[PDB]
Amino acid sequence: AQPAAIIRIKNLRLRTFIGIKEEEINNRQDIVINVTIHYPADKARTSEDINDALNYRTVTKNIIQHVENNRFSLLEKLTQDVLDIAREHHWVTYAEVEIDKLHALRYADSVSMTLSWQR
Amino acid sequence: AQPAAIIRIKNLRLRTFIGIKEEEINNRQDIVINVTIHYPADKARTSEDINDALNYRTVTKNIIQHVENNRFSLLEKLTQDVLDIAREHHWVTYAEVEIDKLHALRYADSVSMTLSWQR
Amino acid sequence: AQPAAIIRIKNLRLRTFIGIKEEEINNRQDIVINVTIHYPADKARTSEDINDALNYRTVTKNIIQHVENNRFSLLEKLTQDVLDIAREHHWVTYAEVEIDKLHALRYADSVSMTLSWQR
Amino acid sequence: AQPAAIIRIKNLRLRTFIGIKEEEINNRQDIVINVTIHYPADKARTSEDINDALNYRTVTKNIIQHVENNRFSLLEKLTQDVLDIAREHHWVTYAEVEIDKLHALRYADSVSMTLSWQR
Amino acid sequence: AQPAAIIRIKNLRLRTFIGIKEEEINNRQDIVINVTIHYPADKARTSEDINDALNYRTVTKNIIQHVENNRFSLLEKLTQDVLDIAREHHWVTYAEVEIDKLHALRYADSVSMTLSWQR
Amino acid sequence: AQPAAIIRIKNLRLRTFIGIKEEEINNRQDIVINVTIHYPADKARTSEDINDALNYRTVTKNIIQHVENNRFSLLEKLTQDVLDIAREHHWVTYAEVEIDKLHALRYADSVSMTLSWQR
Amino acid sequence: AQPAAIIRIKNLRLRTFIGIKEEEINNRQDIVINVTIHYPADKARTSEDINDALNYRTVTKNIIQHVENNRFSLLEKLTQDVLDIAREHHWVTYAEVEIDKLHALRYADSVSMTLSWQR
Amino acid sequence: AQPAAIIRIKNLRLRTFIGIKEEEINNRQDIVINVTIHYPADKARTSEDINDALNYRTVTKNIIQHVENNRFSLLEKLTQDVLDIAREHHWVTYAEVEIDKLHALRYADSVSMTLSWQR
Repeated sequence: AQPAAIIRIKNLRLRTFIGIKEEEINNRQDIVINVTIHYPADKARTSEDINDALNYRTVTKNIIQHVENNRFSLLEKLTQDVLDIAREHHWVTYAEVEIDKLHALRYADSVSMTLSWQR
Repeated sequence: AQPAAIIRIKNLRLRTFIGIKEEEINNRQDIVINVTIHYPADKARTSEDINDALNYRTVTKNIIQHVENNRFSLLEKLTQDVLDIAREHHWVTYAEVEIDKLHALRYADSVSMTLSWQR
Repeated sequence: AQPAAIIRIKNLRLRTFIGIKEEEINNRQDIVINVTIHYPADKARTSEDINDALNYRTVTKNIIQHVENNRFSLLEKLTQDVLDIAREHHWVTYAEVEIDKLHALRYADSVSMTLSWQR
Repeated sequence: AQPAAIIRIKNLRLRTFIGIKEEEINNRQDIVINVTIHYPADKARTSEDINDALNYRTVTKNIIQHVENNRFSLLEKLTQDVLDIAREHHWVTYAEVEIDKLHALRYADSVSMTLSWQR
Repeated sequence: AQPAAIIRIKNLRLRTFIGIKEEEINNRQDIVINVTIHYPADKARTSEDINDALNYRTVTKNIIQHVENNRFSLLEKLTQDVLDIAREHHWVTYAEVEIDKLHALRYADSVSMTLSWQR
Repeated sequence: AQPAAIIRIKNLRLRTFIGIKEEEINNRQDIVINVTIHYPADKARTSEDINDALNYRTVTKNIIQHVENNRFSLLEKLTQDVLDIAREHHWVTYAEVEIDKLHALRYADSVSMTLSWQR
Repeated sequence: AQPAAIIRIKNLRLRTFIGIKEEEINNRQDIVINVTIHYPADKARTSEDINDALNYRTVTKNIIQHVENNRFSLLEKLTQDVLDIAREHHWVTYAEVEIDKLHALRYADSVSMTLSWQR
Repeated sequence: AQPAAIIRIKNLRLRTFIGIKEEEINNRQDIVINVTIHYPADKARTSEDINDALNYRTVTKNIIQHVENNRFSLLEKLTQDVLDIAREHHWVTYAEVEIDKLHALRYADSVSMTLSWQR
């Protein structure tokens, strides 16, 4: 086998302040967050036996909480904060986070920033 | 040449019980399964030539039957169960299974669990 | 640089006979073809400075003509044939062909078969 | 960590002249561009401190300006032109560009050309 | 003003037996139900004060119950059974029900039946 | 009761020759057919039960056969031919037919022609 | 001419509290609002002439402010409040408001409430 | 019968300047035009004998030429202009024009203006 269980939180849609421009700081913007988390496949089947358990519900709760109650200057800062929150649990082997800033550029669907973490 | 034929079963849509919370155990939930199976490309051209053939139809029938006729505690148990069903045939070189649990997280399209197997 | 120009022929939608069952042989089924072709990046810019260039229009023409005017017993035979048609040209470094047999399994969007070739 | 911040400019939809055939040169055709850019993750969190930063807004600006105000003979020339525009900034580690020529083939959604650069 | 509150139950996705042919009676098929119910606008602003109220939840519960736990020979019968269930509440002025039998015709996304009731 | 049962044949996708221009006559084009047919609601609960049943399956079979096995000079002619075929059954009260000529105009999704019949 | 200009505000996506159940009151839900406003077509052109013009921007502003900054007991109250906000201006001849409470019924895409006003 | 042929030009996607604000006048915006035209059904079948015929290709050609080569202050003006170009031909019984101004309001897919003409 390939001992890596992958958890995907697809299209978490939130709104928050990103940017320094008058408008950007005055109105919330639409962003789409996608999180990919890797962790040992054996501990996965163990999810119910032990309570250290990685809870995607908690990861999401935290991300939502942190994003909605803050103002951000750069996409980079935001993407990092969420990455840190995703790889917080000690089972996390690898974690990746992509954030789409919807309609940030005119004539394009979005621009996204993706950051990852190893070990 | 890269001697691996890949079969994908795209968006098998089913309903079953997943969870322990009253609601979860009382109501079936929507899940979407995706199966990726790899096997020797040479034997692929021999699929009406050899009876010990890999039948994606059977694989599907089994999965459906197993999933619709049970109650599961965690996505992990369910995903593994299916992975085992996918990689049951002796030609299976590699097998992957991703299961989306639709609208499990509020404000998110879904959360999915992917597991795989080698050799 | 990474000297490999990738050409993608997206969702070539065709109808043809696939199967041995009475219905399958009596009615054309929908299939979606997706072809990925690689070839040297340098020759790409010089595709118009000679007279034997890779023509995605011809490849497509041949695939259509070959797929619509025939009957196929198995997905694998059909996929291989197309892959052959794809890598026919002497510039092709690599070629991949995925063919979706739409609504082949009930409750599933489709099932596809992928095959590739190197060197 | 995996020191690479990825920036994606998704579906930049533009119209321009591609081809030599009368119709091609008399009427603009629809294209969809997708740009993927990689650069050092550490500098990413330093996008305000270090003022000569990588600006996706500028990259897009140049691409649009360059594409909407020119005529192209081959998809390859155009794709390359954009690729160069993308990897123009000195932080660019890797860059990939895919360009879809919408409805270039009949019976197919589109045909795309993808080109990338390293180091 | 125009004293009619319109409640719409959008895409209620269910599976059941529809048909007489061996296959149709052996495998449940996918159907999508849409329900439109009109009722006095003035009474609408009172469903929190009174308990003789129109509960879209009860309507749904009954439809699901009735459709999943039964077998149907004709779309018309099924559509009528549902129409009666929807207009059962004494507040209902108008009621319309459409039922799509997904992929019932080959080469057509679906075929639907719509029936309505007045007074 | 508003005694009018409505049958909708949704998105019947076919290919056939439309036009007089060389290309139009040399290559089949994609068209999307939508048929709406009205007939008595009372007789509707009767097809298994009562006689000369309106078989949406026979109507479609006839449309497909006639469309695919011919060449048409104008959309209008084609839409009429289908309309006639659709209102051929003696129970038909009303019949409507919209035909999309996919990507007929550049820059637009499609152009359609709608024709209907009464009594 | 048919002297009625129609302004549509399509898919205004907002989140607010709707319901009385513990979960509905503790967590905001996703609703999609659609507004249809009619007014004399002649006055519409005199818009770059007069000052008391109908401003869809202001209407939206008010709808957003009112919806996000409050809690609602029933869909009916929310829809009415919005309807009133929509027909506030003296040019409005007819006003219609549909509100989708996304995934309010399990197994259904949404449930909506539409209300309208005349004169 | 119901002697009214309906021609729909679906989603004509164009870019042009709309508004008075610095940004709006400096950058073209995305608009989607939808045109609906009615004309006598009898004349429709004779749209191949005569040549003073209603040509949807000309209508579209005219629409585009006028839209792309001008600047508009108000949606109302733009929509009227298009409505006029569509009902220009003497066969036109009724004409309708809906214009979506994509992402005009923040938090909404768009805002559209519809205008129609009779006789």
